[PDB]
Amino acid sequence: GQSGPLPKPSLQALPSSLVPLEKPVTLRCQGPPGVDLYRLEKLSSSRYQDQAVLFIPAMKRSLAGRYRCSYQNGSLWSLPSDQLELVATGVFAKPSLSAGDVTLQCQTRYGFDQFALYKEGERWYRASFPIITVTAAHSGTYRCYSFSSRDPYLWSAPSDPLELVVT
Amino acid sequence: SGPLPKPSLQALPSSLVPLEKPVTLRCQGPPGVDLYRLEKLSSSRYQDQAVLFIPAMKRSLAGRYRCSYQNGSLWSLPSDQLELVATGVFAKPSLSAQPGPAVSSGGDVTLQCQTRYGFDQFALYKEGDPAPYKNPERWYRASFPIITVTAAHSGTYRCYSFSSRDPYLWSAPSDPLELVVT
Ligand SMILES: [Cl-]
Repeated sequence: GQSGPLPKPSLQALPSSLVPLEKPVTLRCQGPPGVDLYRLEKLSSSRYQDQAVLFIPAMKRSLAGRYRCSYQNGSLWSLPSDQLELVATGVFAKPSLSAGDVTLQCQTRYGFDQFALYKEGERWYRASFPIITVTAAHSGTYRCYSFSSRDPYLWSAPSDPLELVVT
Repeated sequence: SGPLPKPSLQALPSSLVPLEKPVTLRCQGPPGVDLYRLEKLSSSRYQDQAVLFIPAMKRSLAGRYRCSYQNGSLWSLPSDQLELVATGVFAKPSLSAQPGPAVSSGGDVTLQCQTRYGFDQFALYKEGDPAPYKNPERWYRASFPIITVTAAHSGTYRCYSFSSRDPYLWSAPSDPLELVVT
């Protein structure tokens, strides 16, 4: 009577969601045992496939974007998986990264309004301002990406690494 | 009558010029001198004017420069040699922090400027931020890739590698390293 939508499957990208152009990425939709049909779809085109796995040998700009997948067991469809945001990097010239609590500034030229900073393994910092301030000054290697909120999935090449070292 | 005081010889914005970038040399002695003479030691060739403009820095333009001025018929001592350096001539080295002794070390910090060209000269430096802070640049030169900075100041560091055979042709600057002394 109240048999609602089956539990959402998982949708991940291997080895990662941040995919530089021409590099490989595998999108895998995973549901519990008993799936009769899988369906992976790219939200921008409303074009889906019946296979759980979408392999992209060489990442292209047109393959960047939002993806969701669902599955059917019996005559029941599941909830959609969380949206996988497939990002393409190297779409633009890399920005520059420069300097208890430290503040770094990601400087770009294209006039983008978005930035992403991350400490290699991990920690991400997304901001709509070229000046980010890491709270816990944790020694490590940093890099940032710059992009436009108009195409939030097409990212520049990573900046040269800035090695943070606290004594 | 004896010789006149030596003039200054300065490059701007810097004596370290990345290839393709501009640099202007300026000779400057007391007010009112008659003639200026600016030379490059490699060709011993000169020009009788105080300013030399280089729209785009070239490898062959790197090297030592010197200048003197003539007032009346008297010459001045020669200016100090200006070492015009071309950076970005080689692949940038990689700068990393090295392990320090577990016991006290007096602020000492050891950095490694690693390249593979087989170079034998390294120039390490802490960038100097502008005002309202005005922090001076601090240069460190070594004949080997591993350099210990005594009582190191917090700051952004970068290094260059080069050969003693062509001391004025430096590599491109390494990626930055932000040292936070504690
Ligand atoms: Cl999209």
